[PDB]
Amino acid sequence: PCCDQCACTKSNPPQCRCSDMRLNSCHSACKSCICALSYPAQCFCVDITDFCYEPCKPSEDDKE
Amino acid sequence: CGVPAIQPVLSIVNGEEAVPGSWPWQVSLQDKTGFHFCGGSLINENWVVTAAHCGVTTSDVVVAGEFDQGSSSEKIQKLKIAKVFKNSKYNSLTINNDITLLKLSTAASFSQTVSAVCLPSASDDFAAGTTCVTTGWGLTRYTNANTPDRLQQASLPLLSNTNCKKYWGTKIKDAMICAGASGVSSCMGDSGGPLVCKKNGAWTLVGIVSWGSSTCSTSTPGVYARVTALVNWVQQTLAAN
Repeated sequence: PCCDQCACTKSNPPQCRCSDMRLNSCHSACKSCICALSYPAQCFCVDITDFCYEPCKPSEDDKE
Repeated sequence: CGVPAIQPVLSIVNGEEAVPGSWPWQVSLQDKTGFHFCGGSLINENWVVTAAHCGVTTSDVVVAGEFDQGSSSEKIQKLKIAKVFKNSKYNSLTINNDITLLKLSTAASFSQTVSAVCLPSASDDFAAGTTCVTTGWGLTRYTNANTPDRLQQASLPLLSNTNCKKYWGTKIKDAMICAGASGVSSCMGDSGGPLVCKKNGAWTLVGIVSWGSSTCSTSTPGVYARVTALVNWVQQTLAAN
């Protein structure tokens, strides 16, 4: 499970939702998932876990 | 507007088929391949209102007068889209102000199966608990791989935003109205279509199917773009165009 793109509200622990949109459904880890009911659905996790998850897109900053 | 030539009979998940043609403002938004991805509502001969997140372009087609998308006997109007007016204040991360207007390149011919839903005034009040109706060709069951050929309908109650926030909290904005959680749910492919309540004999567009349960749970409400909060922009868009 990952998140490229969180955003956080004025607390600390900062309440960070993941903003990532996935078509059709959310990844298995998400515990509350909403969708804009087009077809294919446009789906978001509204969970509050983190602190932001793992980025999805690999790192790219070690070779040089 | 709002008075179907074929009267709807009321006894989408756990809905029922519509009386054919009984919702003559319901349109289907279909891509180049003829694939239904979203619904919409005719507000007059030249304009369709729908959801901003549906992503409609002029490559898409407005199909009017359909009931059975698997039947070839209905006189359906396949209408090109001249221009797309996606509300600039649609926030895609919040799904707020979720509305888009479609200006038809050529006018729909109104008939007993094709006509307009009424728009409300920015100040009409649709009380929490009114029984309204939503319609569409979205999934009849969350795991289904295809959408029903025949237009479905469902009766459902409106919710105050405050009660709706008990389900969804700060995701609920003022440009949203909630309905359902009462044994029915709108579902994939319903986005863009109508939520209508029957004002003084006429059905009036109160919501636009917007978002909800990733599983179309019948125990949590659907969310609709609140037409009341966006109809001035709608009327001014038409006035200027």
